[PDB]
Amino acid sequence: EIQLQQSGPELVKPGASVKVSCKASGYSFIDYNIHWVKQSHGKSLEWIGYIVPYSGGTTFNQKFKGKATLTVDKSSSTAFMHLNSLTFEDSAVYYCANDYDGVYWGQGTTLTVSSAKTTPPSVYPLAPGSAAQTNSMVTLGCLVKGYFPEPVTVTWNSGSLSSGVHTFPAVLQSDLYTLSSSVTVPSSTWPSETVTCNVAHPASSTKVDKKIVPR
Amino acid sequence: EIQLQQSGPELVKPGASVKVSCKASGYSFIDYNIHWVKQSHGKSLEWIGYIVPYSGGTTFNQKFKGKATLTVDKSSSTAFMHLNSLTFEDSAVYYCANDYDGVYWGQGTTLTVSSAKTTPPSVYPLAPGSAAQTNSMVTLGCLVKGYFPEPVTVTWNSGSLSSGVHTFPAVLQSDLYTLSSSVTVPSSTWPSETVTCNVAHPASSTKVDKKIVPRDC
Amino acid sequence: DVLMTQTPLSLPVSLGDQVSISCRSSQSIFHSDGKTYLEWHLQKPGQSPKLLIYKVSKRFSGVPDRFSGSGSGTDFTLKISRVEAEDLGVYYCFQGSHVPYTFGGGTKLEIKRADAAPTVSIFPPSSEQLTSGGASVVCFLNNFYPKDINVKWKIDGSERQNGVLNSWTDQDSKDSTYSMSSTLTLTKDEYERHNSYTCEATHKTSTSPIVKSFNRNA
Amino acid sequence: DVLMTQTPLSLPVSLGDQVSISCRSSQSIFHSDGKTYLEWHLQKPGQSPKLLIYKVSKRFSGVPDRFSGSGSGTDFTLKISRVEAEDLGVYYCFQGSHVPYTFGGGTKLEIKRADAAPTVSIFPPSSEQLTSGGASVVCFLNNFYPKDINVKWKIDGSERQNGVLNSWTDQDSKDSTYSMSSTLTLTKDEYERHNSYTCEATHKTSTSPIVKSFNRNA
Ligand SMILES: Nc1ccc(CNC2=[NH+]CCCC2)cc1
Ligand SMILES: Nc1ccc(CNC2=[NH+]CCCC2)cc1
Repeated sequence: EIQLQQSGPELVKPGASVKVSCKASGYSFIDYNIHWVKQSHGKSLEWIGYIVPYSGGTTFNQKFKGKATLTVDKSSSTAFMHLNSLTFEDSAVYYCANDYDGVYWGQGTTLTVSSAKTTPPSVYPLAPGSAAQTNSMVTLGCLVKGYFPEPVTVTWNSGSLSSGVHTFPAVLQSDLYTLSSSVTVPSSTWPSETVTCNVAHPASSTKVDKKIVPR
Repeated sequence: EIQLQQSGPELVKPGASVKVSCKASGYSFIDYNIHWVKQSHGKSLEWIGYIVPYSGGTTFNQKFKGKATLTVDKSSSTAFMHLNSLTFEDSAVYYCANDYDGVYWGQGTTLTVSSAKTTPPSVYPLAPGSAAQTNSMVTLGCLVKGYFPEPVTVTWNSGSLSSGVHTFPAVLQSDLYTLSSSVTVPSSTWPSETVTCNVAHPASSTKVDKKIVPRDC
Repeated sequence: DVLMTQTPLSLPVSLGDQVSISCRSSQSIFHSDGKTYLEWHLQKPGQSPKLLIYKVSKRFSGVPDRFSGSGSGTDFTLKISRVEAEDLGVYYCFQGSHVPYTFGGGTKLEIKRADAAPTVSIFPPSSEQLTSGGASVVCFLNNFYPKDINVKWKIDGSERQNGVLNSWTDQDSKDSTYSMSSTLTLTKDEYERHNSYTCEATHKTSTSPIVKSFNRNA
Repeated sequence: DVLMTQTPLSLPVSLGDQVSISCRSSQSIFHSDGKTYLEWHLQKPGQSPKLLIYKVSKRFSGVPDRFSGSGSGTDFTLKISRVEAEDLGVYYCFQGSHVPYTFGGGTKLEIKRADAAPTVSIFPPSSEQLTSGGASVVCFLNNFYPKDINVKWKIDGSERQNGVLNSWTDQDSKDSTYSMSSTLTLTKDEYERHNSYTCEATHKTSTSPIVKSFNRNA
């Protein structure tokens, strides 16, 4: 089978440089072109350019001339993309792709450019306040604020509560991330039984539990 | 803070119409409903209906269809209730209220419907039949009959006699008001010392003094 | 129309007592939202009502914890665990689940005090009123407790109900008693046709009726 | 540069129905070798794109026959004979005829279903957060359809647009609805300077605004 395996996620400071790898297997690497693509905000796709492995010749999108440098290591069947003088606008997901019998895509590499330091999240339980309806269902929440970098894993009752859960994508605010999660349960369950939001943040070796307590 | 301020008291003639206002402040007016309530004789509460500010849609108590018209002025965050083709039965206290995180009430607007003209009261002294049992404590009174409109002020000995006084709420009889006031004093003070009820009726600029003298009559 | 019934009509309490008021609907008050829109309001004399509890058991913003509400289907209860001076007034329940929305008749909380016998005084018409062609006979029943009292007027031994107007004071702020005035209005001629006028009251404080009377020709 | 324009931007579809997506180029994408380099890719959330069709009508290895491509010059069309659950995602057209190679803006396919009003919940700041000098007010607007919705924050009746952070989830796989979270972040001081907090939503499912509020004291 044909596979294009890219290097893992990168976190780099502004002004530095980074190298993204694209290892090819399953076909004659040296004979087909390798293209690079940028996807910003999980929407817009932009073609950066391509390299002809045998000659080292490259063709670029003028917009990326200077920003990206393309090379290849013939011996190991790997293509590389160097991004230089990094700015915040360079944060995105980058993909390599080839032009073999159609097009095969790499799995992508997430690049995050920031000056922020690893910061554990503050976890706040969200219980209904002054009147939130004495009826049928009750919605509880958990606010995970001010962490860096992504990702965080949020579970309810250590994963026991899966139905009725909505965990929202994190948003960037003041250079740090913030996300929320809601869980809806029968009001015969809470506050009679304990409901806890569990938050894990691997980067800071953080594991926090916060019971949702009334009032 | 959240407030609903209503317009002032009204005295109107039967057959006319009146507009009661209810100004809201402290929250986004367009987001909550405005209800209207009637309270007759300071006892029974009746729901009239409500209006949805945004759409102008209304839901009424069938009993008040035609009688009340509800509107709203979005720009000034004010709700209005128009009472039409007034009759004596429309005399009451009207309240506006909203459904914001529970219920907030306006202070109320008193409406009085009458075709009566300003009439000063006739003041009559009430003395016990010659003498009521004789000695200890004696009760005297003052009858203030046939006046309009409210109110009247009744004092005893220019306010000197304040203890032992009972002034009863006015009652409507023949479209005019009638009220009574009693004062209790030691039997050793009356009839030896004078006791006078002072009655004032602002509306007619009437001021009368009536000294209470023995013998029923 | 869903009728709301409140019991009792009046409840004498002592400051510090724990009371429970009842409110019942002639039909179930469950609304489509799956909820029960039942409210409890408190109204003090000369003031607009104030919300205490809504949605059967939710306390309104700023309402002290001494107020508690419960119930279901057609039976609801408002509980005050420790009556304070600010709690005296008329309590009204309200249903907002079925149009037209309706209120209960009200439950009045009053101060309980020792029994007090009424001081009854009767007054024949003044000479001044007779000159105008009118004749009002007045009876004052002052400073009594409890409030329950029955007053009858008798002219020449016969009970007279027409032409009688009564007015009551609210519970006194100083001694917690009640007072009442009963007025019998007649014309000069009609007053001149009879001789015996009686104001008779029945109250808890006396085993027999309390009577005050006078004869015209005296 | 050759601009690629896709229409529609989003397309509510029903499983089993036939759908067609359009892609137009600002100029001809015919290449001097006699071939037209137009491709269609499909990208599911969290995954890399996958090629469906290349050279206008050639199906990539493994792609089901329900996918067909046609067109020439500047107008191209992708057709799915009988849409299946696994076909949902964002479709992108791409031209590889003229440098720089360009992509269209994408067309998102979602499941069509009946309208659903959002279930709104509002939450005052947690006690723990306040002790750090921060106050986040959170509003959840859950399980609604369609996705178009406008959320406004009103403090003491005044609209507040600064400090608001919104986040949306993708279409739910179970009920095909959307959910949104709106957070209003203030300083502890700012929060204490106001009493009324309202999360207001405008949605197709209700004539009047859908709201949830709370007061800072209760
Ligand atoms: N379903 C519903 C009905 C009425 C209300 C407001 N309650 C009121 N309390 C008493 C009169 C003023 C309005 C809210 C929701
Ligand atoms: N003339 C030509 C241009 C591009 C390609 C490859 N197509 C790609 N699809 C999208 C981005 C990755 C490269 C093949 C031939």
